[PDB]
Amino acid sequence: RRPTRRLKQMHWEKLNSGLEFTFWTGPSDEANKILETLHTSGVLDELDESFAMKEAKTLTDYMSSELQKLFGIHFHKLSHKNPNEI
Amino acid sequence: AALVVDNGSGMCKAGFAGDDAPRAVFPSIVGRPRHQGVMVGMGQKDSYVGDEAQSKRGILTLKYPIEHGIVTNWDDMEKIWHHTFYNELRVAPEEHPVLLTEAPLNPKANREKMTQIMFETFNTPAMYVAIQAVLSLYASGRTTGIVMDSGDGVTHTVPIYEGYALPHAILRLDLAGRDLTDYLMKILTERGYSFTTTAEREIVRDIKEKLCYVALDFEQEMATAASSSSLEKSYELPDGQVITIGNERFRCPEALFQPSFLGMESAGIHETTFNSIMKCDVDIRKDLYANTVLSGGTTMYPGIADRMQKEITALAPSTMKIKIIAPPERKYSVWIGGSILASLSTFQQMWISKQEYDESGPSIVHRKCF
Amino acid sequence: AALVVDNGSGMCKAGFAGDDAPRAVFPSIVGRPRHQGVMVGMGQKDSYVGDEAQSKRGILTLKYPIEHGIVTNWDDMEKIWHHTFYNELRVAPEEHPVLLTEAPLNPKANREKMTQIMFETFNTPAMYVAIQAVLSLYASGRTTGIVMDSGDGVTHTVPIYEGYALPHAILRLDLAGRDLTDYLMKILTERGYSFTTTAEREIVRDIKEKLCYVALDFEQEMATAASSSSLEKSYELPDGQVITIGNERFRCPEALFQPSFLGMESAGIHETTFNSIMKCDVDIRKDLYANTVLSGGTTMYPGIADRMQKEITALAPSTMKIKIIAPPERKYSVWIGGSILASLSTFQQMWISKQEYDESGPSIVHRKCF
Amino acid sequence: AALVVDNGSGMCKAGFAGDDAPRAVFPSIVGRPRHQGVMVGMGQKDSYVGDEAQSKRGILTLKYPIEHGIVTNWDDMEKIWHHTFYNELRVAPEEHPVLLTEAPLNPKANREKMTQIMFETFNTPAMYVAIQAVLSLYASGRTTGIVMDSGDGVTHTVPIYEGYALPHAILRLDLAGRDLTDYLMKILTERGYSFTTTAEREIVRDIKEKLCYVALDFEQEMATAASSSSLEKSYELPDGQVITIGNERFRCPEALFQPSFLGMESAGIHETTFNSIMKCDVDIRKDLYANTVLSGGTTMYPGIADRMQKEITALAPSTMKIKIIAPPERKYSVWIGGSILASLSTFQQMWISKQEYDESGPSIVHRKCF
Amino acid sequence: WXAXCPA
Amino acid sequence: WXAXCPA
Amino acid sequence: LELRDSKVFKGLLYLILYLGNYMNDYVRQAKGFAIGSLQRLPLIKNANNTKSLLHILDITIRKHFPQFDNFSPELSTVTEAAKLNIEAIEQECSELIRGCQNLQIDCDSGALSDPTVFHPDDKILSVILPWLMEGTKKMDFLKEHLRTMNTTLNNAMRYFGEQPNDPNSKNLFFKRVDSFIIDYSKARSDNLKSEEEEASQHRR
Ligand SMILES: Nc1ncnc2c1ncn2[C@@H]1O[C@H](COP(=O)(O)OP(=O)(O)O)[C@@H](O)[C@H]1O
Ligand SMILES: Nc1ncnc2c1ncn2[C@@H]1O[C@H](COP(=O)(O)OP(=O)(O)O)[C@@H](O)[C@H]1O
Ligand SMILES: Nc1ncnc2c1ncn2[C@@H]1O[C@H](COP(=O)(O)OP(=O)(O)O)[C@@H](O)[C@H]1O
Ligand SMILES: [Mg+2]
Ligand SMILES: [Mg+2]
Ligand SMILES: [Mg+2]
Repeated sequence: RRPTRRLKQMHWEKLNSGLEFTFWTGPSDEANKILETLHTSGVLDELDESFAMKEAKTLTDYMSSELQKLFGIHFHKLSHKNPNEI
Repeated sequence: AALVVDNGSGMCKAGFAGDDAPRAVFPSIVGRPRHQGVMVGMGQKDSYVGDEAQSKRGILTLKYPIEHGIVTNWDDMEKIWHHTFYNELRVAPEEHPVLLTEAPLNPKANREKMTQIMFETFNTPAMYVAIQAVLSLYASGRTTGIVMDSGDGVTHTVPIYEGYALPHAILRLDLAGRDLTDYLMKILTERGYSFTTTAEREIVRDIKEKLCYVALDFEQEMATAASSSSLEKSYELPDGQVITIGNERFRCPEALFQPSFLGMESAGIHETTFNSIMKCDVDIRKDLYANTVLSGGTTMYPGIADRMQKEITALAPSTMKIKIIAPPERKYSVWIGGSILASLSTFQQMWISKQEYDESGPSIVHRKCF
Repeated sequence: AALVVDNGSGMCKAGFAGDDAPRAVFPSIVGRPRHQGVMVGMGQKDSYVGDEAQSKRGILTLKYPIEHGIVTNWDDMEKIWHHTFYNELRVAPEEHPVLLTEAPLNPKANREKMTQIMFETFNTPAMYVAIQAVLSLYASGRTTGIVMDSGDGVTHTVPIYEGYALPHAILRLDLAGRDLTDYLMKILTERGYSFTTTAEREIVRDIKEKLCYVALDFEQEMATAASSSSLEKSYELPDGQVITIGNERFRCPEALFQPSFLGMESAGIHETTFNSIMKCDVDIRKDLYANTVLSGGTTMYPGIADRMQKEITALAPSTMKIKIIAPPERKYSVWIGGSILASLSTFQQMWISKQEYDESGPSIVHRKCF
Repeated sequence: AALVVDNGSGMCKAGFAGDDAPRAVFPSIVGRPRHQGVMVGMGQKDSYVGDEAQSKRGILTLKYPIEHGIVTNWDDMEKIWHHTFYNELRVAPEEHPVLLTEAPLNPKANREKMTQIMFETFNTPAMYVAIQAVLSLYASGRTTGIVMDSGDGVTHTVPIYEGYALPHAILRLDLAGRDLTDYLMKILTERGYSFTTTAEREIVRDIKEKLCYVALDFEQEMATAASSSSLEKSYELPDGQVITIGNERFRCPEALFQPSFLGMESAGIHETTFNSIMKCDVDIRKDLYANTVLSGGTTMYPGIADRMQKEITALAPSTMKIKIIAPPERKYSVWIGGSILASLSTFQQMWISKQEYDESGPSIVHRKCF
Repeated sequence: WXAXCPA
Repeated sequence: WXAXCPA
Repeated sequence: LELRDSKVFKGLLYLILYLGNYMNDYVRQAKGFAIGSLQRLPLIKNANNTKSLLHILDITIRKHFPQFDNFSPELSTVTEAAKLNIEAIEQECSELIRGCQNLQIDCDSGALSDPTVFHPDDKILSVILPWLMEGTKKMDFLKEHLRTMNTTLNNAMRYFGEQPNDPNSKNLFFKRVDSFIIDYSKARSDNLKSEEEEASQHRR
């Protein structure tokens, strides 16, 4: 079951290499009953309402990217002046 | 307008990109009341942050969230950032990208924690994180040189080149403003003044900023101070008492150049700067000598420019030329440099966008902004 | 309709919450006859409490159930409360909460029996026990200041800064109006007037309340009183005799500032307040010097405010500005301050409910009241 | 032979070099009669010094010339030393050198006047001043460890790696036996006992010396005392009354490890030991941990050594081992260490000769002694 | 009081 | 002391 | 061994993974994660920042999962073991064997072997020899105990997916689990304090 709206992503480090020896490999019946309990408990519904992310709110140069930083630093005193003045 | 928030051990400066002075400069402390409250209905808060804590510091236990440049309490650090945006600046970070400042040789854990905290609790649209020492030279207007970054945390000497920090040449130094403040009260007890509590530590810091100075010659000044009372100055405590310091004026700042007073084997800031330069390449050694810039509040003592120049001249070869650049705005050099970088048109390229953060995760901070 | 009962060593003021003046004020004395009745027609009682005892004080042996702010006779204390509720206020305490006052640094057993008696003999719905000095600051409307509450048995100073009290700086002196009354009748024998019985003590107390005053300069006034007769005043006894008291007018209140006359080693009230301020931190001393508050009937002598200002100014640093607050209604400051507390909307969550007392017992008052 | 005088805030010990115990041990109090002499048969001296004042302490105002290890009244200190040499030791100071003791981190004027008094009033041939904590280590036959001294005025932790103490890692707290005595009488009023005058202060000190003990687990012991009995002890006052103290037995010594009860922001006696060790070199920390030495009368409580070991172990890393050394005669450890130092043949060149003092005045005490 | 004073 | 404490 | 043989800890870990996978994108639907990823829980907040992911996990556990109500008393040795430095204990203990091994060559064939240079009134040889045999018997016990701890710790590490070869992971293994435990307890304490007071206000 997937949520209808995008929610906060809870990133992890994943598992080192693969599931070669870790206990995550074991398909014990104890893990199975957790999935069915969560699918029936009123938990997944609450996650969509409360943990919805706040959208995103976003806000031809031949010149070298590195040298762009340098020029603005040295000539910071003439930001308000046009190149014709400089 | 991109916010430029420069967190620090002693004071945190916040403002807007393009301004020539920070809008809010308040102490970075989080105090909590140690006495139970008897007056009901006052609505007293649980924790006081910033200027509110300093005003009521008599009945509070002031704890600095940042000690020696590492945040020992990540719960109080969120409190200060919350106070910086909503209260002091009165601007919601929802529509303003935030620029943060790191410290030289910062652990990777702090780098990701800062990104994770702000991108979720405050969910700012964009972020960029830069080194404090790197921004210090940007404010002065030169991109190549060696910065003698000092403050209330740990003294750093970062010989940056072409605007990039050299990782191997960075030398650390624990001698900072807090050590001198702790050393000042240790030698002030010789005259009969006993400052011990954290509330009275702020009082000693006021004395250090107003009366302390660096003497050009230590041995000559010591004899003059004992013989005559000209060097003595009077200071008034908040309770009305008047104190007098005779030779502690040039003995507390002198600990910077002679760390053996505090019992530290490491050399002074005069020798650490020379040692850092030697670690760099031979060809670029000429440029760094003539473009050394002091920064931070610790290097604001009167006469520190002359004492540093004289002492580093003897250590350096006679062929080398010494030019200690000490701009008068060196207290806010870190913040001013950040405002210059933020206002750049090309600065939009290396934003850490909110959309990009989700797909990559907190690990994007290591590779995107370095 | 919370009841605010302020039981004191000499007088107990009982009224209602939300009012401006106490409803009923009567002396807190319980007297029983020392003779045997001869007329059977008169409806003589066993003991007289309140203003009834004062009217017939010539026959009874007046006894104070409260001594030095400590109830030394719990059998008599119940009589006063029983007389207060059912005769003066004429209300049933089974429906209204009761607010009580107690001096600081009192025995823990004193307030334990106060809770038990009312919750089992009167069955009050709720309770709260507050410090007398804390309530005195509520009447003035302030929030920062050292409160000197000199009553009839206890003279205590409680410094409060921004609503947070300092329990370690609280000084209590067992010297108040009752001890001055005992000293006044001792030096009145130097002129030829002998007051020994407990009934005649109330006559001396009337003399002190009208003629005694605090001299600005005791050494200067002593010489003047011995060289002329302008300071002499005539008082009329209840029996018609006219007595004249001279230098004793400024000598009885002088024992407050020089307790060595009484044989006590404790410092004066001017030194006790200064010692209390010195125990506080340096940062809060400036605000406590300019917000000194006097209260209680003992501090009603003409000129005690001026004398206290001069005495503290000598001890305090010259730069500080001492400002003593002497409101005209400082006699009922404790009760008026308690009226505001009971009427506050926030205070409704701090009542000691009957259920809370049932599960634990009399010890609940220790952890729920300061 | 050289006299070894160890002036202390509470008691002063004087004797001879090479002896195993002080010859005279009397309290360091000077009292003056507040009452007026009425009879003429006896001498009725102006002031009484030492155990003479203790016997007649009822009619005297006992004043301690030393507070927090600093001589506040130099007029009374001359009385005590004149009493030590001429009444207790009954020797002429003009023939024997005198060794004195001074607490670390003391005002320079304190030990400057000591030199002036010795060389101008008693005309001693030689003199020397030594740190109290340093001598405490010599009595235990060690030259590498940390000494936890605690008396009436000072509780200083001096880590001594070699024969000379480490100056930069010395921590001094103004919380000692006298502070606990003032706290014991503050919480004794909760049971209904009032001790106010200085004469009654000496009664409280006797109670503290005999009944107070340090609890291994403060939280668990408080619950045990809540069940009543099995912990209350009865003490007999000089008047004749019998008083019982319950949880006050361990509450007063608990103020050492939790100074927040006294309203002091300083850390406890267990944390201040760990903090002092952390200021030393990494290589030396191993030796200081295993050679902790207690001294002074404050650390004579039953079970303080056991409680201190548990607290340090939790703070210290589990790799290091903690061994607290508590010699049976730690009350006189300061004097015994001084006796060993004076008897040494090498120490004969460390004396300050009379001619040496004349050429340089009192200021020679800073340069020569330590 | 009990021990000390009269109260 | 002079400034701080009582001594 | 206690952590490896604890079904409560595994069940709680499984519950978190399912909750995390529900929110995560379809391209990052991982079936496992390292222990160090448990620190991301307190740093996620809702719209009003009142509660975190860990805060709501307490209510969910104490409403539909009574088995995992309180695991702190069940796993107490983990908290105690967090205060110990495994690398320091290994370095300290392994130093003892080096001293004992060097002592054997010194007593049997070293400087102490020759008794001619010894003083007649020198009982060092008569004291070391009785203790050396007794110490050797105690020495083999320490060697066995060292390997037993190393084998159990390594086995309990690969079970949870941690890298045993990394020196960083060896030092910070129980501390990471302990860090999650204190965070859970603080969240549970905050949850009880906020909710119970709200209920009491409504009742009165
Ligand atoms: N005028 C001054 N003279 C001497 N010292 C100063 C002066 N101003 C500030 N300081 C010291 O510098 C410290 C401020 O450090 P700061 O530069 O704010 O740290 P950061 O670099 O982390 O922002 C203060 O603790 C103070 O002791
Ligand atoms: N006008 C007055 N001037 C001087 N002293 C007074 C005056 N009125 C009352 N007193 C003294 O104050 C004492 C108690 O007054 P009060 O403060 O009303 O008692 P309580 O402290 O119990 O409220 C009395 O014993 C009396 O001697
Ligand atoms: N047996 C004891 N138990 C508890 N405290 C003691 C004991 N003996 C002495 N003290 C405390 O030690 C203090 C004096 O100790 P000491 O160091 O010998 O004198 P000083 O502190 O003047 O150098 C006294 O004030 C007393 O409170
Ligand atoms: Mg800085
Ligand atoms: Mg009163
Ligand atoms: Mg001593």
